[PDB]
Amino acid sequence: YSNELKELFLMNQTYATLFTLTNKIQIEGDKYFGILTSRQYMTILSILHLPEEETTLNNIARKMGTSKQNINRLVANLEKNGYVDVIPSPHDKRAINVKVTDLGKKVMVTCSRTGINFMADVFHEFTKDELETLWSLLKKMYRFNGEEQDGFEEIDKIKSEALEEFAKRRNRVNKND
Amino acid sequence: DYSNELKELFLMNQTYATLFTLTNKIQIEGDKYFGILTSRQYMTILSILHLPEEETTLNNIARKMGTSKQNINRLVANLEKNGYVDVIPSPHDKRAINVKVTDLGKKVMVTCSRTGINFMADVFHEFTKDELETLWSLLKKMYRFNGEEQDGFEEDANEIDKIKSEALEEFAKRRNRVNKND
Ligand code: NA
Repeated sequence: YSNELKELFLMNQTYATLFTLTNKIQIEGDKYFGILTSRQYMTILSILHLPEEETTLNNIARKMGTSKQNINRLVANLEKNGYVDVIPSPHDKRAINVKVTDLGKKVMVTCSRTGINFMADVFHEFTKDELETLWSLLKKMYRFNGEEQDGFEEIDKIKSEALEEFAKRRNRVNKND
Repeated sequence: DYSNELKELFLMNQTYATLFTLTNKIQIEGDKYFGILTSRQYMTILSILHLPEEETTLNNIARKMGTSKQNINRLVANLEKNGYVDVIPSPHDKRAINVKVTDLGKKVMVTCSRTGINFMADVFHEFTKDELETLWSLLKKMYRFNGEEQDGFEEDANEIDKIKSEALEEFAKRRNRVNKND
């Protein structure tokens, strides 16, 4: 059974590493963002990526890979902080729609800029090839049970100083003293 | 002009997005498999069992889990209320604690570990050993982006009785998808 033991060990270690990595990346992302948590940020972004009419708890839950119950708690938190407004859905009386407010959008402009520095730092050791490989393997793991990911104008909004700072942080161009 | 930078940023955004939503799904799915613990509870108890008894401080457990002291304090308080751990003073520092897994905590972990093996088979059934080595390696690389490397569970490597042999047989059959038969 040595082949089986070695496969199991490798699976255990890959799982444990996924879990502790996401813990670390969550904590680190919260420090970068500063004014939102990573979970708040990703929930607002998920809402911005849906059509207003389709911003239901179920659709938001599917986009985030999580349960309706978790999105319900997150959305109530966003509403009490004044980041979203929650109205009844016009298609279904049991469902909701979520609109991002002016405050929400303001905080997202600030967090997106910081987000660009965070991506630069997190992936500075990766080639483009290795990122594509990582992304591909994470998508394969997603569909282990038969159900596939629902992933994520926008280009024109990124200003040239952000991309300049991104290039410098990613490439470690600076000759350190 | 910044087309290359935009491309790289987009790809990093998608990888991060996919990582986040994947671990959300794996957590919910792991909760369903284990049944009598959540995944977080399970991994916290396992982190405690990989540390020496005297070095089961909040800080050391946090470091093993890749999270904060405050998050471990809440997890450990939830485990204590459930009867899975006892919390006692650290003998080496008056401020610090130690955490001991109770007999009820050990029994629940034996049940969850067995289920754990079937979960691993299912989650990774499409992966070759080589893909797993590649994924693991790339996850370790991302971990150390800030200069701090992972403090992992790799000391698991360094007696197969009948019960273990049956668990390993079920593992191989699940992994190789001998059902979808009819
Ligand atoms: Na974004």
